[PDB]
Amino acid sequence: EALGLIETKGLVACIEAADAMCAAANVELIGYENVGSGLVTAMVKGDVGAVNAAVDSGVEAARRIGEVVTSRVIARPHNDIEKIA
Amino acid sequence: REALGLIETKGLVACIEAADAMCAAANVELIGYENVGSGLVTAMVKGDVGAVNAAVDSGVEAARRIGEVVTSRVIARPHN
Amino acid sequence: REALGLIETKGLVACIEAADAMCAAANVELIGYENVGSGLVTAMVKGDVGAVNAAVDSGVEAARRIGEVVTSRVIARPHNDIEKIASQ
Amino acid sequence: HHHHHMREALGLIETKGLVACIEAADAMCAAANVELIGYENVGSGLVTAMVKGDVGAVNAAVDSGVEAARRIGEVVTSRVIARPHNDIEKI
Amino acid sequence: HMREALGLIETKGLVACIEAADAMCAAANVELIGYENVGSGLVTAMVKGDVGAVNAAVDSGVEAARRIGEVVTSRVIARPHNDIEKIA
Amino acid sequence: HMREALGLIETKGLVACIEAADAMCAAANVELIGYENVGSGLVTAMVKGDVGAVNAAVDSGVEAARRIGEVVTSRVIARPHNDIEKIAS
Repeated sequence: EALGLIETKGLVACIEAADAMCAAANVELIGYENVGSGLVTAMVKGDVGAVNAAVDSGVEAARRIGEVVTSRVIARPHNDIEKIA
Repeated sequence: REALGLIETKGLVACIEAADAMCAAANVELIGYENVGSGLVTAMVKGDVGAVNAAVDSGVEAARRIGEVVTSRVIARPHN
Repeated sequence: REALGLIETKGLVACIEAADAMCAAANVELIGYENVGSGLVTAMVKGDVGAVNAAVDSGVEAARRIGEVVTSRVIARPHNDIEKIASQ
Repeated sequence: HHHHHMREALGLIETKGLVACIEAADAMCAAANVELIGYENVGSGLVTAMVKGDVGAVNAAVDSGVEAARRIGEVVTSRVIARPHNDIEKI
Repeated sequence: HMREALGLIETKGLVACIEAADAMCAAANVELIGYENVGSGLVTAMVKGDVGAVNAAVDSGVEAARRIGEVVTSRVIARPHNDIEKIA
Repeated sequence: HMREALGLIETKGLVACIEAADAMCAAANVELIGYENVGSGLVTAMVKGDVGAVNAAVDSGVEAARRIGEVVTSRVIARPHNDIEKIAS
């Protein structure tokens, strides 16, 4: 199960990124994470082919609304790398 | 789920103004606010896509007079 | 229904001064404070529109001597729950 | 909608960073018979020390607290409110 | 003091930190303790294991995170003192 | 007044604060109270002990943290007043 991540400057661009990821491919929204400085990350789960398509589409949609700081697809993520606590 | 209206501002007072103007302009329901730090605050609204579009346009106009609107968006069919 | 008074400052001390001056200037009730990060603090008051306008004008005047007032606003007819800064 | 005055003065010191605020609070407590209410943080590194007590003691505490914090950090603002209204300290 | 080494990578942004933690885990036998966020976008990934494995994991994690975002600082503490990793 | 000195090192970033706390513990017989984070990357490491041990620990901790990151401020309070270290509540 690949992990898809999109980090934006501001929440509204992140909500748009998460919505566009869910509409583009069969991915599951894990949730959002905020680390301060306006940085918010949307995290998705699914097959590597679906995650790559979802992230590519999510970045394109978020760039029209706000600023995308970074994006990433981790094909084989290690245990608990998505659990930030 | 019905349409989702979002207005993000730099400062809380501009966000409260945006939420008040969104409610006064159309038949929308205020879901609440979301704050992500660094002064960023988002007002969220629910309703028919036509009402949400009118509410966000009027909320952005009112918040721009008071403070800085960072971004705004209407998502017609949110996946939630 | 009653009016909502808001004063946002950069720094807490200027906001506490604004809230104290609002309470001394008019028969308004201090709802509380809200902080959104980046030093942005908002003092919120409720009361009759005339009292709220006088309280905010005085709160802004007093806070400007101590620190920086970013923005101020009086909403005469605020909609329900617009002062509750939470997800719900 | 009727705020009353509280029986004791309130002193405030806002510094850029926590260590300068802890120094300010310690110097306020050592300079006069004041009670530390606590600390409040509003972001951007702005930390506030709040004390209560007689106006004379509060003034002496805030003046001394500002002097001590300025040696190890930056004091952004300070203020003494002699007859503070009830709930202005509840943040 | 303690037997297992501590590996730390601090980045500006969460995605670069997740990449650093993933690369650390893939490069050597290091267990991911977790993440720590102190505001201003600063996120830290923490690992533990043998000093040789931790040095290889941090070097690889920094290299991978630099391609994605900004690495603010990195460190391997060979003999960390007790409770140094517990942020209260 | 507390029966022991308070040592404080505030850094910009957690990693330089962890380094400062580790160097403080290695330099003298001090006890790490814990960390306090106030946002904007500001992290403070707090230590307890005799004033001589605390002064040595803070000087060493500042030197080690300056190699890794940015030290915003440092302080040793020889006779700290009650509850000045309690940031929460």
